[PDB]
Amino acid sequence: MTHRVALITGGSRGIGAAIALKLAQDGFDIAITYARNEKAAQKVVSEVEALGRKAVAVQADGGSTDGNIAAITKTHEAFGRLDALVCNAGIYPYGPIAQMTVTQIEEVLNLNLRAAMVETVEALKYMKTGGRLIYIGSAFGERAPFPGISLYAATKAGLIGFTKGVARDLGPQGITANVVEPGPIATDLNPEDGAAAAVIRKFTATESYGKVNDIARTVSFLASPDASYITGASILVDGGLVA
Amino acid sequence: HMTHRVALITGGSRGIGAAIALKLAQDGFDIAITYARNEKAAQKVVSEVEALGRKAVAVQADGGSTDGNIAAITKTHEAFGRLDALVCNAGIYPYGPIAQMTVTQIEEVLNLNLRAAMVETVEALKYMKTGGRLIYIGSAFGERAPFPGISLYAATKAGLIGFTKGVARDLGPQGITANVVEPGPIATDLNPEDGAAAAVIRKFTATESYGKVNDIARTVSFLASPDASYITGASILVDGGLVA
Amino acid sequence: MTHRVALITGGSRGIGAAIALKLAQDGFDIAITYARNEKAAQKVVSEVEALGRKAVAVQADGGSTDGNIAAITKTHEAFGRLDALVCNAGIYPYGPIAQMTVTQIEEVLNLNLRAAMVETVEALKYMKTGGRLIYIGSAFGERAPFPGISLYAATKAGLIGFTKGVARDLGPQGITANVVEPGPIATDLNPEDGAAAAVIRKFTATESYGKVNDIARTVSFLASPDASYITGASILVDGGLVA
Amino acid sequence: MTHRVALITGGSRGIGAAIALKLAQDGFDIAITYARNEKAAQKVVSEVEALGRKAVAVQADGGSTDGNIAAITKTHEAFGRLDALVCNAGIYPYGPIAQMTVTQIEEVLNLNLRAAMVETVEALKYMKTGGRLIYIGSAFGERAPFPGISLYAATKAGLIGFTKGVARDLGPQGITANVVEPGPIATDLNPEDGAAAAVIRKFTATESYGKVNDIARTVSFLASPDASYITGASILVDGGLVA
Repeated sequence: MTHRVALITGGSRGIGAAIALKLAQDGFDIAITYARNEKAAQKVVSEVEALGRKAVAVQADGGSTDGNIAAITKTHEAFGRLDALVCNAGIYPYGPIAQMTVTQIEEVLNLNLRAAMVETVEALKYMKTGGRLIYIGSAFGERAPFPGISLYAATKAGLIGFTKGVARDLGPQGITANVVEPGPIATDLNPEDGAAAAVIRKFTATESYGKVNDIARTVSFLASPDASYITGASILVDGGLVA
Repeated sequence: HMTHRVALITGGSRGIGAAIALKLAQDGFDIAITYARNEKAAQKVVSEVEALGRKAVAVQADGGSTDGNIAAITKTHEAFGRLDALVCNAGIYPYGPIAQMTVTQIEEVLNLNLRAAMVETVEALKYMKTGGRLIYIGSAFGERAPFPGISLYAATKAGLIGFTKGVARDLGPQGITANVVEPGPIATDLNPEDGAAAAVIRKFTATESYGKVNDIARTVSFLASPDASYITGASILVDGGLVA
Repeated sequence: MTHRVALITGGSRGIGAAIALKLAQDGFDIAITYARNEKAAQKVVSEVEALGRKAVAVQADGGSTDGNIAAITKTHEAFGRLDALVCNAGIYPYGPIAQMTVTQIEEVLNLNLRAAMVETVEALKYMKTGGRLIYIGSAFGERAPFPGISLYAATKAGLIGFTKGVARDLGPQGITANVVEPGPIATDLNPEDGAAAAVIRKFTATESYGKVNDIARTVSFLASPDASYITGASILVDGGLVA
Repeated sequence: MTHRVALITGGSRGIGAAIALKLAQDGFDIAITYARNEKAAQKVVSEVEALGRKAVAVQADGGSTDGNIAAITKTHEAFGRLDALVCNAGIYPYGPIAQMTVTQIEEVLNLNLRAAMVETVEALKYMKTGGRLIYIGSAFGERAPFPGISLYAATKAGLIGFTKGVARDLGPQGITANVVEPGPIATDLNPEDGAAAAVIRKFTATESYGKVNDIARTVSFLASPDASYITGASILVDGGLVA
């Protein structure tokens, strides 16, 4: 228990993986959650270990409350402490509101909002003064500039409200709660080239997609002990999309 | 049959919902209201709408189940043959520090305060046409959480802001508007304006007062008007200055 | 002094004129300010008088503090009371920030923010419980979706902040302060035709410009004695532009 | 011209001074503006020089457009380049809106909003891709929780709008514009003492004043070359006041 411990949900690839590595460099031991691809998770585990930190991968369905609880539980069993929770796992449904099914609605709520709520409750059994709760929201929580993202925008705006309320509750306990709001970020699964990306890019002021490091450095900034006076905050990292 | 616009108000058997139902009826809407259990309160609202010259019906439905959300729309369309406004008013207010919340409270608030609006909206769009109105009852606490104990409620109510923005964007060219009304503390039977707890909440308002159900009903009426066609994606705080 | 009195700045044409007529129908006696164009002001005065209300036109440069003070002073001399102030006068500079001159900066601050502030202070020498302060902001105070409007967006966001602070101050005195935020509204001066308008329109969800009645109705809704619980609020009337 | 150059207005004391030292440590040569108090300014200069950087203090009235222009001009004359502008100078009027004079209104507008606008225009004559514009706003630009701060809230909300519009204009040029929003910060100029301070603390979720380093760290985070995808953003550093 000599190092701070960070749990990153969906930490096996993309933004999550980059956060895990950045926090490991900052001196956190690392737990990540993954739904299915054990090999991608073990790769992240190895890269964290190559930096001299301990890492563990926990299999968990972020869409289930049992999986939300088990992620915290297994992290605490592995390390004996919990210092930062980064709720990064999420999905992006896309389509006109009139075509959305009950299943899509339940899925996006369960993964993008309920998970964060349930994981936060469970984390607070273990977290102490100096703790950090960081939610990965979206710029689309503040602006929905094109059709097809009503469900996503709802869940991501929900995280802003949750963050404000939690920050208010935990202020005197010395735990902070903040939301990072990515714009379009290039990853394997979300490429920056092509006509669909061009449409999204046009709503950014920089006319570009960002990169995973743009988010990881902002999580690192918030997770620092020196960020003790930042709570309730939202940080847009979006190339000016919401401007 | 079908000569008047029809409004469905969820949770319309008492408090804000009931007042919205009466105000819309006076504006010329036939009324459907949902209720979970108190049939007598629902029938009282039905009678008061009828006394104003409109048709009214009360539909029993659990807003916390998706089947109830679908049925509310289905039964309203069966009774009246059209749907012109949906007012998603039903909701619950859990209270307590976040570390004391249970899984069940979390599911219940999400199910009623957010999922219901989403599923009801999808179903309403099977029937709604140009000139339609989607009006969600959010809260001032969706924008400001000035004291501890309201994390879950704030989350769901902020969620409705984001949903409203996205839906407004989707439906703009179809001539259906989507807007959110954000009440501060409103006095009702269940939420009285007197007592030490209310004195604390009241101090966060600029007017140092609770509002009344008419404050919210009027605002719904303003948004539901056909003349409100250029208002969409909007939030209207009716909160005595709480969020200032 | 039998009727409530509303002062509307810039009330001789466009949005201002439509507000003046709508409030006259609601039962307010009317004062309007005009910078130039006495004949347009006198037409508004006649239309208000045709409805049975008293009306006066006051010449005043909204960009000078002496004009800001005189507008209130002359209104109170003509009617003996003041019940609503609608700060509608303003300008819309357009262009890249690096090309803006000191003169354009001063002019927009003077007319779009300083005027509202000075007029509000003067109005509060006469206003009592039941009073109404209504500022005409802009949707661009909340979203600046294209280049060229940095100055305008600054002043119109400034009104939002002013509104919040004033609402807070005046709460216990029974005066409300609220901002109406128009999107693009078709008027004589802002036609609706042309490639520029086509670009703006595409940012709205309705893909249309609004009309003056959309704003007048909203002012009327706020100015009512039944709007006593609405204070600090912003109302977007923008066809979904800010969505 | 081997190092990046940062100009910090009001950089002789409090938040400004802390920002100047932090950016010096990040590797910026430093220009600071001061109105009066040359000895405080010369102290900051000496501390920057002790770190191995070049520093200069420029006397300038931030409330005069000539002073706004001269700050940039003298900075460019000393160093031959400009890489970051931090608009930190400002004032905090306090009192009920009805008691505010025309002189107070002009003053707050001139120092808190016009200065930033004019300095930004002049800076863009020299700044290039990789440039940083960072405005020091306030949490009170988003929330005015008590009476007496209308004017200040207006100017600070104005900066948010200005930041959004500027970010939108400069996005494709590779210059970012962002606003930091301090809550109550204990400073040499704004001590954590008295009944007014006691009232302000109670609105924060942490029930505390912050410290200058809380702001300086955040400016440093935004001024980095790795912050390129952050633009149009506001970062609350306010102990949860706006929650």
